[PDB]
This record gives sequence, structure tokens and C-alpha cells, in this order.
Amino acid sequence: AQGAQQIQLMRQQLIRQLRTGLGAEAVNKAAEIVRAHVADPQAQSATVDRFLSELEQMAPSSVVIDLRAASRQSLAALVEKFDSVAGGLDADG
Amino acid sequence: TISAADIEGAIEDYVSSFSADTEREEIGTVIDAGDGIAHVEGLPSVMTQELLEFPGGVLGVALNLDEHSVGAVILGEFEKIEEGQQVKRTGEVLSVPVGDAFLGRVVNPLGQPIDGQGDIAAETRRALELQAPSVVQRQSVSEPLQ
Amino acid sequence: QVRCVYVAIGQKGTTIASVKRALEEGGAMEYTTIVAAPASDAAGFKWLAPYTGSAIGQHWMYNGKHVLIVFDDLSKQADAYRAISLLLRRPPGREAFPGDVFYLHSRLLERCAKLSDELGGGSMTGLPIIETKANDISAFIPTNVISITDGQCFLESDLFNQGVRPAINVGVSVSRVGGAAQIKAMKEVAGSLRLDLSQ
Amino acid sequence: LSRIYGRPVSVQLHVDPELLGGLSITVGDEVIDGSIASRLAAAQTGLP
Amino acid sequence: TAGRVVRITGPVVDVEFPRGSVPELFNALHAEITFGALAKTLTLEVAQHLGDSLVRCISMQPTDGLVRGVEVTDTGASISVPVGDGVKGHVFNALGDCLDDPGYGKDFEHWSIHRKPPAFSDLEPRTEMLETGLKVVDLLTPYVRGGKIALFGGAGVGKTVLIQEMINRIARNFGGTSVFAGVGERTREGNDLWVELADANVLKDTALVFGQMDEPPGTRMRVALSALTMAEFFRDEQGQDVLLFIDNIFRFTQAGSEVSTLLGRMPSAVGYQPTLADEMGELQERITSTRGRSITSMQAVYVPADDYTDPAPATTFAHLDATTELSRAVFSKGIFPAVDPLASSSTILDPAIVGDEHYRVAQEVIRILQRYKDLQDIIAILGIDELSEEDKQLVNRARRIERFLSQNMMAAEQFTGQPGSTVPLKETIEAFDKLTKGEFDHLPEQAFFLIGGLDDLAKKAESL
Amino acid sequence: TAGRVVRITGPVVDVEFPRGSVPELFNALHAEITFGALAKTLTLEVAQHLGDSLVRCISMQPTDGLVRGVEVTDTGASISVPVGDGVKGHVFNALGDCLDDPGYGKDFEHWSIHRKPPAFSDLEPRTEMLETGLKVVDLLTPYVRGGKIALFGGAGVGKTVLIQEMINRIARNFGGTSVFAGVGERTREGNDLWVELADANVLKDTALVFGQMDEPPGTRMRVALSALTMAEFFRDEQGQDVLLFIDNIFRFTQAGSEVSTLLGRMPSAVGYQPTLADEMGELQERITSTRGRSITSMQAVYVPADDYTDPAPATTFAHLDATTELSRAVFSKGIFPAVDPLASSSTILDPAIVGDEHYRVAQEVIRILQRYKDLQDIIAILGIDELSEEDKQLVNRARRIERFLSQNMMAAEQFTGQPGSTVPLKETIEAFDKLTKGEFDHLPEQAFFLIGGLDDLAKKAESL
Amino acid sequence: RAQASGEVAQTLTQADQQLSAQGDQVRSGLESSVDGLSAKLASRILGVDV
Ligand SMILES: Nc1ncnc2c1ncn2[C@@H]1O[C@H](COP(=O)(O)OP(=O)(O)OP(=O)(O)O)[C@@H](O)[C@H]1O
Ligand SMILES: Nc1ncnc2c1ncn2[C@@H]1O[C@H](COP(=O)(O)OP(=O)(O)OP(=O)(O)O)[C@@H](O)[C@H]1O
Ligand SMILES: [Mg+2]
Ligand SMILES: [Mg+2]
Repeated sequence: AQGAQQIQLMRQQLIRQLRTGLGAEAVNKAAEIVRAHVADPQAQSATVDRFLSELEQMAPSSVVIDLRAASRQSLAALVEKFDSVAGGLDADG
Repeated sequence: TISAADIEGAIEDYVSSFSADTEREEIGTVIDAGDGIAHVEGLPSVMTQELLEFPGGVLGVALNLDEHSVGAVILGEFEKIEEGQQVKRTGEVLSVPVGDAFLGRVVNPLGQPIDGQGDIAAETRRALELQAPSVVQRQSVSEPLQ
Repeated sequence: QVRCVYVAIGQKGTTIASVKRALEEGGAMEYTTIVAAPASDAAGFKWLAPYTGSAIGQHWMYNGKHVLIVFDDLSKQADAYRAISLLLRRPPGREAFPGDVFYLHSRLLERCAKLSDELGGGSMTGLPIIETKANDISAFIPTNVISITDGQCFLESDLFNQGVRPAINVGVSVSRVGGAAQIKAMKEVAGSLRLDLSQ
Repeated sequence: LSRIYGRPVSVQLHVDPELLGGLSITVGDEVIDGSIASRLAAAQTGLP
Repeated sequence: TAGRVVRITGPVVDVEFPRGSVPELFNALHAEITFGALAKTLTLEVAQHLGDSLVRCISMQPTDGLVRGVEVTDTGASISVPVGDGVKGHVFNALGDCLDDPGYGKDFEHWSIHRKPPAFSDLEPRTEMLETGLKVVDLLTPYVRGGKIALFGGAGVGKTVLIQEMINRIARNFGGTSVFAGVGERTREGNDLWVELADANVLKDTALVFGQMDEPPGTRMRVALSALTMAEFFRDEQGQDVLLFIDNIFRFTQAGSEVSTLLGRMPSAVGYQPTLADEMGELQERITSTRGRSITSMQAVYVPADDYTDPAPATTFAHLDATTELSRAVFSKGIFPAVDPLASSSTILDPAIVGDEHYRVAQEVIRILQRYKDLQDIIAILGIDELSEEDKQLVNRARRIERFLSQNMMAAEQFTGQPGSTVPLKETIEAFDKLTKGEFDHLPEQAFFLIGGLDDLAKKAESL
Repeated sequence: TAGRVVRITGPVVDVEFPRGSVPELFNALHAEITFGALAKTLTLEVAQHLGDSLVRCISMQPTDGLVRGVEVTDTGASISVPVGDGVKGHVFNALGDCLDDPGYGKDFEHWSIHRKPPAFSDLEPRTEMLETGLKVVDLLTPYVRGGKIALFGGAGVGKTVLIQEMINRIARNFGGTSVFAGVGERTREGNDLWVELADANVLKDTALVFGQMDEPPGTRMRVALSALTMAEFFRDEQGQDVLLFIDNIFRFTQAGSEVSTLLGRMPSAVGYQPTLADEMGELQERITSTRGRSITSMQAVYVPADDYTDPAPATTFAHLDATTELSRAVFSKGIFPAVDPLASSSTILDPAIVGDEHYRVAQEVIRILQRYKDLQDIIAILGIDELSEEDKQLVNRARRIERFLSQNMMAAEQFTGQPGSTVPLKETIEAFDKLTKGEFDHLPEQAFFLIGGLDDLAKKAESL
Repeated sequence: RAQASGEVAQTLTQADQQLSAQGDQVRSGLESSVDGLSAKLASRILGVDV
């Protein structure tokens, strides 16, 4: 039974060789097809159009809120005072 | 033989099934690291003891949370980390797969066999931290263990 | 049917290989598994392995199957946790151990129990292993581990050299569960033997 | 961008020759990317 | 109005509040945690003010699955637990939720956990001779009603068996109400105790509460306080004798040490948290019998590594008057009671209120034991042959006394098949006088071990 | 890509870099000293990042004479050393530059000293027993091929003598490529070993490289890795069994502690590194025998202040299979092979692998020695008069055997001026069985000092 | 038992060339439709037909 276990182990070695060959061919052919075929100038515009359509069709999302507490309150008060005080600001004033 | 042909057919089925999709998620930056630990800036939707990913394929766990920094520990290889990387939250508490196929095999703590052959058919994955049974759910002990 | 899970932490791979070889010669590998965290790895695996083993056990526990758990060592986990905490700039404690370490051990050892008949007849047992230096008990780690266990066995090298191969000291070893676990014939045949040996 | 986010959105464009195409946008913590290199890396990393 | 969370680490959590929103010390705070698999309701209590409306506190639950930015709400009150007559025959946690029925106990009136110590002007010592059936406690250290008696010893000495036998023997002959609280203990022990009390009809007459070790240390700070609150509610109002039993007190001292270490406070020399004696005194005073009400408190104290130089056992002794401790050497000898007579002492043993017969009984046995300890190593190494005639006869007498002190207990039935036995006081006095005057020097060594009574001794003598 | 030095203290130096490019971890950097008398270049190693494009680094050379603003260049690679077939027969430094013939090399292959331990499926247990002329070694703890050998001991108890004796035995009986390294040695020992190897006419096939006392700690941390790298190169490519020797590994660990103190990391117990287990584990697991490659190692380890509780040997205990120990008391007794039999241990010893007679004789010898050690306390004060003859016989037997464990190795040729001897294992076991039988008890004690075999035993005994 | 181990080793030394015999034709026929796999991969990676 252990010999059958090593038999499955060599089957796994064949699987490993299969994985290596498949990975090599996949990376090589994908890289060449994307650096040679789709490198046409119109392909950039086509990809941009598809990306715009994809960003259009997606569902809307929620976004908010666009450093100490006392410092923040003081900055807000100063900003309010500036806004209430700069009414008579001149071009050179 | 035909077994290798079927393996290639399954590989092509994976090829005829790959469809990457854009999704919405937040990122972060590694301020500093060393000695197997690292710090992350921003990323405000993190969770205590939540898993996060790294560019090189390694995984990290958030231990403590400062108001403007996140300290994390690197699990596996840590010599491929430098300042300026990109991190991604998984939005899920750390979990381990479980199945009956695990019998008779040796695995790393994460759950990937290192010495065995093939893979594991795991039906479910469960969270690592849970709650112990209560007193009302227990019973006395009488059977022997020779 | 009893399913057992063996956990090894921070050991030379050759030792695990030898144990696996002896067990294979035994031929029990149809119903067991091993979780390996060699010492060459990082602190995370050493810190996390017992939790993974516990979860694997719990999954069969809920199903009603009897499960047995063995921990190779426990001080290595404490050492790894101490190193992590010291790295993360946390304040130290009594000889540089973090305070909460005891709590951790509780969360690891409270899971083992026996379920009620409503949820099934499953059972779970654990045999943690602790290493000590110069048969010293004053170090607080053995004291902490002792207080959360139902019984322990002491082993000394002097008895080993005397000739007693098991080398277990009956003067100190004790079990709180008593003879209710062992068979009735054993109880009738043998009783107060530990006393007689003590006198 | 004005449809997905009610607030108006400014544009700051950066030319990236490394990418084989696509487009990437970042409005802050979130990010969206369509890139040939990223997609092929994702495809090859999951081959086994 | 509400605040936010800024820093998360371990159990300690600090939060921020707006102007005119800071609550006082020790207020319950609710935090909401949401997840697909872990949904809970974190309950926290205020610990300290850090200024600028930043307050640090601890949590009653593990902090797994938390996220920053979550609001925290305030109830403006301290911890409270329901009480009443219907609480009897039910199991509760630290927060007071009924474990047996999830919805039970949500209508009774509630009282604050924190209280105030009773006035000194209403204090009077209590003297009474309450007697049990066991020889060692009857002769060595008699108990007193309304006072404090504590147990001592290291790991695995068998004190739990002793407390179980004590409660079994006393609760039957008692008409009052008993409350049991477990600060730290294994689930198996509590479940077995619950089953045993269910096996009898006395379970309805008592109340139960306990907390396990797997919980965070925060839950191990208030279980004793909840038990004391229930006890005072019963005593002050019902005006009835009550029983308060404590498994241990070392565990909450430990959890306090760790929580103080996490709080960032400078530790002391031994590593214990500072002002631990203040907490000791605050906790111990709550158990007090006034002029009109009587309450009895049972507790056992675990010592670390059986070291008595540790300041914690020393400071916990100061609140005690009648004490009984245990040793490991006598246990290793073979004796199960394992009570050391040389160091054990009481506060009511005196010829003033008790007959001097007991007095010279105790003096004879104690001097015999002291000189036996003096000559132990000599008989071990030099040999019995060199001792004088008086010393040889005294050593034989001391061996007789040491062998006779052991006695079986019914709580050992599950461990040993021999049933236990009980003996009254006057017969024990007469038997000890007979032994210590030197008439039973002809019995064999084994004839004095594990003896029920004098007639049992005669029967076993006739058995050999 | 130009760097600038901003802050220096001790051997540790900081550097800043342009935001565009920052070197990856484990990369060498080149510097210079502009001083005339102290003109020298420095090689720096990346340690960690501190943000703001800052990098911490450690100097490979003494850091005196450095001034701020000096340009720093990067080569974008780790430290590499030369490898080739013609390396053996030469002495090397830490950086790999040849010493006897300066400028030699620089045309062989170059490999980095940082790699990964082998996978799990390529390891295999080994049980081949290896014999030696010494009797105490193969009697108690036989050595196993392809495992690890440990020689524990204190200070100045002749570890180096044993090391050179063993290397003499192995070189004379067997050939094969060999690599020697070492840290924390004195130059006089280096000269002595070089001269002895030149005399032996075997130094041509032995690779030599070692540091000394007076070097920066970085070299004391990198020399071991470099030696292991070249050994691995010999093991992998050539497909040949390799002999390896290293000396005083403990100093290595010590070095790390020092540099940790300079980095600012939090100290640990007894002032050691916050992390030490991982580096020891990765250094130990790097030595591993493959199915087609058998590698035998032997490491000498130091013990500080004659204490065995320190973590330095405590962690090493877990990575060893065959271990022998030395003691101060046994050396003070007079016998030079001061090897404790009661403390030494091995894992190859088993009746399934070793003959039954060997196992039985070893067990009996251990039992006798343990009994004598047990009675040593009592005999220390009274003596032999009170002791019975039934133990006097075993006392005499134990004294005779423990005196017979002494031996006269060749290594003392320059101290006592007498040739050594070797003994086959069969003669050893038969002689020890005869001695345990008690046939030799009539012979005088002083005849068993420094004797080789039983024939010499008889000749010496009859000569007096 | 040694004889059984030897015959098991003989079976192993038969299988250790059996797998190579099968793998010869395996590698001969691996690239039968490799171009089709690459075309499908390109179609999926680009989102449109090649
Ligand atoms: N009278 C007795 N006869 C037989 N065994 C006894 C007797 N009294 C106690 N024991 C034994 O002592 C143990 C009881 O443990 P127990 O819980 O009482 O100890 P403890 O001192 O409270 O220690 P810990 O808190 O460490 O568990 C059991 O092993 C039980 O068999
Ligand atoms: N068999 C022996 N014959 C003669 N002298 C011996 C023998 N064994 C030990 N010695 C003596 O013991 C001492 C050992 O010196 P050596 O330099 O070898 O010590 P070491 O313990 O290896 O060194 P270190 O201080 O580095 O640990 C010397 O004085 C040596 O003469
Ligand atoms: Mg007890
Ligand atoms: Mg030396």
C-alpha cells in the first residue's frame, strides 16, 4: 500500500511538471499577446470606453467626511471670527 | 494518458472561468518595520484581530490599535518587506478550514500541507476564537480510558 | 472509536520524522494527524499552532466523536508570546513576562469537557506537557499551570537511574476524579494501594 | 464621478507608461484600478 | 450626547466625551459591536480620568471584533443586581443574568453594588461554642458562631473535599438561608456541586453564583461584591441567620495585579499592585455581624508555592481570628485531613469559658508533637536504639497520637469504599486522655490508622 | 543614488537616502575614511528601516575616525564569498580575502551567505553507529554518523584538547574533505593548529577560516554563516561526505546581545536579546544531512560562571542528540577525561540497535554509580566504619570502576611525554564485565591510574 | 520481511520507469491545444474576443 502511495506521489510529480509547463506557457503567451496584439493604439481607447462603462454600471456608494479637539474648536472659532470680520476687506486692505 | 488530458481540461476550465472584477476597498502604507513586525498608517475600517494581506503573498494580523497607527506582525517570510507597500483588509476574522480529509496528513498551522501530496477537501471554515460550553451544557464523567 | 491529534512545537524536523516513522511502524496513521511548527519558523506559527489544533478537535467534538489531544510542549508558546510582547513595546512584568499570560492558558484549557446527552456523547481529553529545570517548582509558570488542572504526575531522574523505568513518584502524583472513571472490578480488586505504598 | 459621489470631483492626471493600459483612480482611502499587469498577475498567481 | 473610542489594546479601552458630558467614577457604559458571527453588547465600568474628557476604563467582555469610531453610550448609574426571595434556587453570573432561564430575574428591585461600611458604634464581639462531629476541629480549633474561619494550603491538598463535607453536614441541621459564591474554579466542580445539591432537597433553600477562569479578569472583580450585596440585603432586612461561603480569594488579587499592570501603575517589590491592602480591608469589612444579626463566612485561601513569606497571605491573616491551615508533608505521609496542629490556633480556647480539661488535653498533645518534631531526624538517621527510655516511650506515644488523628469522611466515598463515621466530643476527650496517659502502647501500628471510634478501634484490634 | 551619514554612536551607524531609492534589507554598503594614518574603507550592512528614508546599519570594521557627510555607495547585493574546488588549503578572513597570499581568488564563483533551510521531504533519520578508540565515549554514549555531537563544560577543562584529539583520530583513520571554523579563540591556538596541520600533511584538504577576540561583533556574527556557506557548497555540488568542526558557539550568541543593547530594543530576562530562539533554530537547522549527503558535525559550547540554568545552554539542549559533559569536581579529582557518566546521555543507545550485553552492562554501571552518589552524602561525615559490608563491597567496586574510566590518550604527548593507546570495543565490554563481576577487587587501587588495556592493567599490578 | 521489502523495491524500480514511459507521451501530447488555452486566457483577460 505504501508503494501505491509512492505511485500516487510520482503521479503528483507528474502533476507538478504539468503545473510548471502550464505556468510557463501561460505566462509567455499571455505576455506576448498583451505586448504585441493588443498594443494597437485604438485598443487604449477601447479599454478606456469599457472601463468608463464599467464605472457607470456600478451601484452608487456613500462617502462622508471629505488635530486635537480643543485645537479644532479654536480653529473653527477663529475661522468664524475671520469670516464675520473680513466683510470690509479691500483690494489692498 | 487520459488522466493528464483531464487535468489539462480542468486547467482550461479554470482558464475559461477566470473573471477578475473591480471592487471597493481601502489601502494603507507601511511606515516602518523590522524584526518581523510592521506599522500601518490610515485604513480606518480595521477590526481587532482581523486578517490583512500583503503584496508578496504573506499575511498579517492586527494586534493593537493606536489612534493613528496599526501595529501588525508578519506570519511567514518577512525579508521581502520595505516601506511604501500596499496593504488590503480582508474584512474577516481569522479562521481555519476543517474537514475529514485532514486525517493522516501533516499541515502547517494555517492549514496548508507541507509534506503530504495533493490538497484537502475542506467543507467549512470556522473562526479560531469562540466561546466555551456553559455549565448547563455539561455532564458528569464516567467512561474509562484504558 | 477514538481519534487523536498530536501537536509538536519547536522541535528538530528529524525528531518529528523519527516519531512519524515509529508510529507508521505501529500502523495507526489511518486515524491520526500531526501539526508541525518547526523551531526554524517565525514566532507566529509557534504562537498559533495549539489554537489550530484545538479548533480541529472542536469540530469533531460537536459531532459526537471522542477526541484525544496531546501537546508536545507549552513553555515554547509562552516564550514566543513574551518575545512578541517585548517587541511590541508593551510594559513588562514579573521577570519580564506579560501579566495576562495566565489568562491565555485558561482560554486554551477550558475548552476540554464532556458534552451533555442533548448535544451528543462527544468527549475530549488533553495531556499538556511542561518542562522544568532542576526539578524546581518555585518558578511561577508550573504553579499557574498546576492550579488549572485536575491532576498531575511528577517524574524525577533519580528514580530513572535507580531502575524504575516509568519513574513516576507516587508520593506526589494524585488525581481528583478518583476511581469513578476506572472499572468496578479494578476498584474491588485494588483499593488504597497508593496509601500502602506511601507508608 | 459626480454621479457616484454627490460632491464635485477634481482631476489630477499622471502618465503611467508601466501599465499596459486601463485606468486607475484614487479618491482617498478607496481605490479603483483596471490594469492589464495587475489582472494578469492575479490570473497567474491563482493557476494551481 | 455621546463620545467615541480612540485607543484599543487588550481589555483596557479609553473614550472621549464632549463638554459637560464626563460621567463620574464607576458608571456603566454600553458599547455596540456588530459582525456576521460575533454580535455582543460590551459593558464597561469607569476606571480613571485622564483629563480633556478622556476617560480610561476596562471591559466586562473580551474585546474581539471591535472597530474604532463606534459610539459609546452612558446610562448614568453604577452596576446593579436584582434581589428577592425568588432568587433562591437559581444560578446567576456577575452581571446578574439568570443562567437557568435567560428571561428570569428581570422584574425584581435593584440595588447598587457599591455600599458603605457599617458604623463602628454598633460592633460587639460574638462568643459561642458551635460544635461539629470531627475530632480535629472539636479538640484543636473549636469554631465560633458569627466569626471568621479560613482554610490555607497549597495546590491539591484536598480542601474542596473538606468544604463539601462541612456544607453537607451543616446545611441539613440549619434553618437559615445560604449563599454560595465562586470567584474562580473549574466548570466541572461547579456542575458537580449543582448536580449534588439537586440530588437533595436542600437546593431550594440556597442561592448560587460563580464565575469561571476563561472570562477576562474584569468579571473576576465583582462576583464577591455581588455575593456580599445579596448577603447584606438578606441580613439587614430579613433579620435571619445567613451563610456566606467563598471558594477562594487569591484569584481576584491576581486579576487585580494584572489589571493594575496593564493600567500603567508602577508595581511594588513582589510585583503585586499597590494599595492591595486597601482593597483587602475594603472587601473584608463587609462581612460583619451586628448586635442583632448573625452571619457566618467560610473561605479558603490559596498560597503560591506554599510560601508563607508572601505578603498576601500575611495581610489576609490579619482579618482572621480562628484559623485552620493545611500542610503537604502530612498529606505525603498518608493522612487525608492533613491538618498541622503545631501552627493551627483559635481565639476562644481558654479555661475562662471552657473547662480546663480541654486545656491540658491540648497542652499534652502539643508538647508531645513539638518534642516529636525535635527528635524526628534523630530517629531517622541515628536510630531508635540510642534514645532514652523516656524518649522511646514518648516517641511511641507520639506515633500513637499521630496515627489516631486521621479519620474517614463521607465525602471520600467516591474515592474510598469505606463509609465515614462521626463521633461526639466527650467520648473523644476520654479516649484522648486514655491515649495520652499511656495505656494503649500495646496496640500495633496499623491498628490506629483510619479509625472511626474507640469501639471501632477495639473491633479492628480484634480483627488482627 | 548617494547616501549621507547623519548620526553615529558606537559600532552602530545611521544613514539617510534620497526618497526615490532606498536599499532593500541585507545589502552591503561601501564607505571610506579620509584620515591619512587611519585610511581604510568600511563595509556596512543594512539592519532595519526607521522611516523618513532612514536606515540603521552595523559596521564590519572598527568605526573610529569617521566624520559626518561622507558619501555612501550601494552595490545592491548581499555579502558574498568565493566558492570553488581549489579553495581548500588556504586560510581566509571574515570578508573572504585570502591571507597567506593577498589578492588570491576573485575569479572563482561567488555566492551569498543568506539562504533557506531545506524542505521537509528531503530529510531522513540516521542510525549508523560510529566507533572511536576511547572507551568512555563508546561505552556510555556512542556517536552517530550524520548527527550532532555536543561537548558541554565550564572554563579551562580541556575542551580544546578533546577537539584536537578527535580531529587527529578522524583525519588519521579517514580522509574526506574537511572544514574547520571557530570564534572566540586565541591566536596562539591558531598558530599551533596551523603548524600541527602542516606537519600532518593533511592541511591541503582542510578549509580554514576563523575570527579572533579583537574584532567588531559583526565579524563574530558573520564568520559562522560564511563557514557554513562554504561547507554547504562542498556538500551540494560535489556530492561528497563532509567533515565539519566549529568551536565556542556560545560567543556568537553573546555578540548578538551586545548589538541589541546598541539598537535600543527592550531588554529581556537576565539582560539578553528580546529574541534569541529563532536565530539559534535557523542556525541549527541549516545543518542537515540529505539522503545523498551525510554531514557529521561537532560543536563545543561554553558555560558561563559554572551555572547550568542560563538560557544559553538551555536552548541548545533542544537541538542535540549525542551529548557529553564535563565537571569541575571530577577534574579536581585528578582524572583528566573528566566526563560525568551519570549526566551524559545519548539517543542511539537502544537494544534494537546495540547488543544486549552492552545494554545490560551499561545499565548495571549506571546503577552502581548512582548508588555510590546517593551514599556519598552519608559517608562524607561518618565514613566506612558504620556502613555495612554489603555496601562496602559495592563502594570498593565503584571506586575501582570510576578509577578505571581514566585513560591516557595520545593528546598528552607534550605534557606527560608518554604514548597513548586505543582499545577495540569488544575488549572494553569484556573487561568491564569482568570488573563488574568482582574478580579484580583484590588488586590495588593505584594500579588503575592512566592505563590502556587489561593486559597493561595486569602488568602494572604485578609490577608493584 | 527483507524479501518482501526487496520485491517491493523491485516494483518501485519498475514504476520508476513506468511513469517516465507514460510521461513521454504525456509531454508529447501536452501541447496539442496549448494555443487554444492561450486564446481563451487572452479572451478572458481582455474581456472581449480575440
Ligand atoms: N478523605 C479523602 N479520602 C480520599 N481521597 C481524598 C480525601 N480527601 C481528599 N482526597 C483527594 O484529594 C483530592 C481533592 O482535591 P481538592 O479539589 O479537594 O483539592 P484542593 O486542595 O482544593 O486543590 P486545588 O484547588 O489545587 O484543586 C482528590 O484527589 C481526592 O481523591
Ligand atoms: N589528558 C591530559 N593530559 C595532560 N594534561 C591534560 C589532560 N587533560 C587536561 N589537561 C590539562 O588541562 C588543561 C586544559 O587546557 P586547555 O587549553 O586544553 O583547556 P580548554 O578547557 O580546552 O580551554 P578553554 O579555556 O578555551 O575552555 C591544561 O593545563 C592541560 O595540560
Ligand atoms: Mg480541595
Ligand atoms: Mg580550550
